[PDB]
Amino acid sequence: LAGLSAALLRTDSFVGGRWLPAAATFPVQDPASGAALGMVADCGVREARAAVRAAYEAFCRWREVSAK
Amino acid sequence: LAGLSAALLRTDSFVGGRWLPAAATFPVQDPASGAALGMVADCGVREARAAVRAAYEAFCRWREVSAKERSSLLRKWYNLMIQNKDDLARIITAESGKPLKEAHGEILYSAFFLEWFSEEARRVYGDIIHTPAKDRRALVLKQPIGVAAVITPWNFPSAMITRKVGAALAAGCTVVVKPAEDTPFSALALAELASQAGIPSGVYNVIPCSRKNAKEVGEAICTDPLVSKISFTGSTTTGKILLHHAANSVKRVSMELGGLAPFIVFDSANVDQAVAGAMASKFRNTGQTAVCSNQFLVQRGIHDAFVKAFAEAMKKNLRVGNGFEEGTTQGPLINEKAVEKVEKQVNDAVSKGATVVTGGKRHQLGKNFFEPTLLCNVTQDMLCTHEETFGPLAPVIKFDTEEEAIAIANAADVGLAGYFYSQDPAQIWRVAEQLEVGMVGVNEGLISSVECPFGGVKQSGLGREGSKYGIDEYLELKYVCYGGL
Amino acid sequence: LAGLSAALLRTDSFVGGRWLPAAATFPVQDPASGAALGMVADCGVREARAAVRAAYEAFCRWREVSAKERSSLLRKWYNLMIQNKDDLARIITAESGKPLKEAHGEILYSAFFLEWFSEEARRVYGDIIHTPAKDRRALVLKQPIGVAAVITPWNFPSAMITRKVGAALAAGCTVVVKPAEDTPFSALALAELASQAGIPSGVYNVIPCSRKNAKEVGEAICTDPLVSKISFTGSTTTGKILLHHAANSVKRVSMELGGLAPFIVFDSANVDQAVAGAMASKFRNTGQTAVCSNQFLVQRGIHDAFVKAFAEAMKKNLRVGNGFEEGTTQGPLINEKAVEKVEKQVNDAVSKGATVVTGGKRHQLGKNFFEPTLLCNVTQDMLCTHEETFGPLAPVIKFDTEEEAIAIANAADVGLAGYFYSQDPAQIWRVAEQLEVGMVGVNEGLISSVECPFGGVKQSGLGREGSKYGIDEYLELKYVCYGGL
Amino acid sequence: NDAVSKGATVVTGGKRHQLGKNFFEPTLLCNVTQDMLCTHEETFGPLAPVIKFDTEEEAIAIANAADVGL
Repeated sequence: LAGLSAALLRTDSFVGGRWLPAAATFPVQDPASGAALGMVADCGVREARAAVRAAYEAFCRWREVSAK
Repeated sequence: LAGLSAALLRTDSFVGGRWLPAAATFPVQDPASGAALGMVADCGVREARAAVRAAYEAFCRWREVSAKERSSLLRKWYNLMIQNKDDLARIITAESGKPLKEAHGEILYSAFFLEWFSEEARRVYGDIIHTPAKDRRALVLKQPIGVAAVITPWNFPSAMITRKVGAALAAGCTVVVKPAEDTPFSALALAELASQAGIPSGVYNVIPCSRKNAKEVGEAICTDPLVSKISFTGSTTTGKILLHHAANSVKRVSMELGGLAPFIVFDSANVDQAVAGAMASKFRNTGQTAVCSNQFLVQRGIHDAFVKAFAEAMKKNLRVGNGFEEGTTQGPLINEKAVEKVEKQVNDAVSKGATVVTGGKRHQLGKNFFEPTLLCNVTQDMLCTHEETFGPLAPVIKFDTEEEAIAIANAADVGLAGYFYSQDPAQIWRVAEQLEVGMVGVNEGLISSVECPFGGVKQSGLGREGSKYGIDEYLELKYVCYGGL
Repeated sequence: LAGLSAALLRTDSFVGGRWLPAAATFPVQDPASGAALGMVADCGVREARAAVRAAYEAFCRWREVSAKERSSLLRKWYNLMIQNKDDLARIITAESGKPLKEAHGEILYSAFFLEWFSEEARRVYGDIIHTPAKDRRALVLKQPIGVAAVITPWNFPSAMITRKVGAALAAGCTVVVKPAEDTPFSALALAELASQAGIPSGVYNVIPCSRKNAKEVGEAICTDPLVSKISFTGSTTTGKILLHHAANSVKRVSMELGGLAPFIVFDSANVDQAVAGAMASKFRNTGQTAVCSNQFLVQRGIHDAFVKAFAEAMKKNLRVGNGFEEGTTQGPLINEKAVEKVEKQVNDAVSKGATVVTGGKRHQLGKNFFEPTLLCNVTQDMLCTHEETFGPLAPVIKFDTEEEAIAIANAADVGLAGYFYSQDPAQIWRVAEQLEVGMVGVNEGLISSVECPFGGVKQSGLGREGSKYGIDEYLELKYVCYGGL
Repeated sequence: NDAVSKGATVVTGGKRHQLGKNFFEPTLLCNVTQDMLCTHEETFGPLAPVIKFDTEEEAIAIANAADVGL
């Protein structure tokens, strides 16, 4: 169940290199035991448009990075 | 980022002297780095009606407290602000994005309003009037209105609250503050300090809420029959909606609405001074303020010399970047919608005649940063629908005569702040008096002051804040005809 | 009836210095005898927009006239009113129906407002404020708002106009008056005198109109972008409609809305004096005024002695009849709808517990006359929907304690005038300060005075008229930061 | 209020309590009448309306009034 590297188990969205929580959250449960696994950010259109802009700006620089 | 007195950074609403969380919350992020700052309570109509009742009950007791006592508490609150100025400033930079130095400037200004009204509390004077009749004496008392709904913008997350609440409490009223969702923290930091100062429970209430609940809560507190006064600073569109809400119960209202501020430079002006003045009046808070000179009317003679010296000052002093980092002079724009409006204005102007003199695209840091822009050859007709578009943008419109400049400046049915530079004694009076604006700066680009009356004329607002007139917005006159003599 | 200076009795609207008839007209009749008084112009939206433009253009010149000059004209106008007081009084009695003696009292009061503001014109002072910065000086100027839409009721067809227009002109503003359709004449008589005085064309405009056009014209002038201020006195229902019209363009507003006035008689009161005070405060203008004490809260101890002495005073001094005839003390009710509301109130109260002490039916002269009524054993709940029912009716509600009387009086979310009689020095202050009203009479039933501030709190109004605060409703503050020093 | 303004006589505490918030003063009104309980069949609070009666048959008739019975 636990014992995991706390950094691997995450509940916030990951946008622009940062962990951003959302106004809402949704529960996640172990489909076998029904146990609560955690409260994950429930992104909305706003968080999505912002994640897109973040990706678009990263693209203009990432496309320039050498393939190697 | 952190290191703050945990008590200053708050996430719950502050009602009835207690920190109450809400059923929902909304995220707050650093406009520069995009970092998560915290999850703030998202109050709804229920929490608002409850905050109002809390304020109304506190009012029936607070109105009874001696003015010397209310004055004392207003001062302790001021001292607490000064004691925590560094942390209070960091919170402003964190949520508004403005550079630390500017945030420190706001925290002082904000603290000065509490100090100032503290002094006004003991000076509410009634009058004794003489009337013909010998069988009576006329007395005029001044009493507090009651509960006031205070709605503030994000530009000055602290000073905008403090200048209204200071007056309200000094007058003997209580308040329910609904802070901007982009910057709720500064409003709650104040709340913490208000409980440390000993402000009685229910006298100062804060109900943060996001866009969703903004509509509902706004109408809830501007409609509630226990609320007798409304103080709002923001857009004209919201202002008119609140004015309708108020209309239904004849509530006293005072508000400041975002307008266009003309900055006229006449031939007889000291160039460097005009430029220095233009620099401060346009880039303070990255051009994001209602009193930020949007259009520059410059006279033919001195035009060129000015436009050149202005641009040279922009390159030399404006350093775009993160507000917490040393040397930053321009912070980010509050959000994406904002950047889009600046772009809109710049393009609309260039494609219509304007000539970009320096930086007219997004800044190379991306996100919400925009390059300080200066376009010349701009024309009047290029400002339509951008009367509420704030950003580090400076359109220069050339003019020939004074009559022309005044005519152009008084154009809009707007009228908040206005600036002009000149060395002609006579001209200074003519313009200062003819400029249909609420505030006029003469050979100065920064006119802030807690002892002077801030506000606007025509559609820019109602009433005034600060100065010796500020407390008036919260009092009611009672004529007492003492007869039977 | 006639014999008046033909120039004083007018039927056309007065716009731009000229008498202009309208496409339509409406009849005006003597509320007592039903006689035809004249056919008055019925202005429509077109005539109103034109009257506004006329006022706006006059404003751009009038604002420039020296205060000593505007003051002089305001005084000549006053002298003209006094010179014609007898005829001006007859016109009031002719259209309002109030007794001549009362009409003479109004004409003086009305003339006194012009006299008073005449004196205020030269006393609009700006300030010089001290600020930390040594490179600047703070000046605060006061300037007129612009064009003001003035809407008046029929109760005081002259004084209600004069107290608003006096202030407006003294401040340097121009006005467009829309008088009540029941009493338009007094407003035009003033106009004639304003042209005799030499008031510049367009400074004072009158646009009479009937019920039909009332809605349209009302919204036309409270909406017009050339109008910057609205002054209204009347019903709460209309007031809220105008408040919405104003909301759309953020217009400055001041208004007085018909409320219930409590008249508390305490045990320590001088009976005769209380009665004398109750007589004047309830039957002046046959109980048809917003400041007319509707409910009488009388304390157990002195109750009976009071109710009896009151009734005995009503029989001895109230003589119903035609206002022009010697000895008349009670005139007619403005119209049928009015009589029906009084009947409504009387019946609703008797059939619910009340006990009619004297005259509770229509008067034997018929038409719009009603018998002076005095019901005792009345209870709070019997005043619902009659908060705007004016007539020679006096419901007496008994009470035990002071806390009770104050609680009952402050009941409504209303608050215009309030009266009470007592001989206890301490009690006089407690009540006078706790009575949530705009004006309080202490051991006096008549508190009119042009040098004192008239108005109300909560839903009874906004702003004040008369006194040294009256002119403030028409000025705008301008903070001038004189820097570069 | 509905009761006092309709005949009832407040014998003790009939306003909100001086602590404010949700506290109410224990109230006892006498001279109350049957018709003053309409729509308040589900109004709970420290309130006690006293209705006088003459005979037993009367009391039972009044009590069994409502189509209620807990």
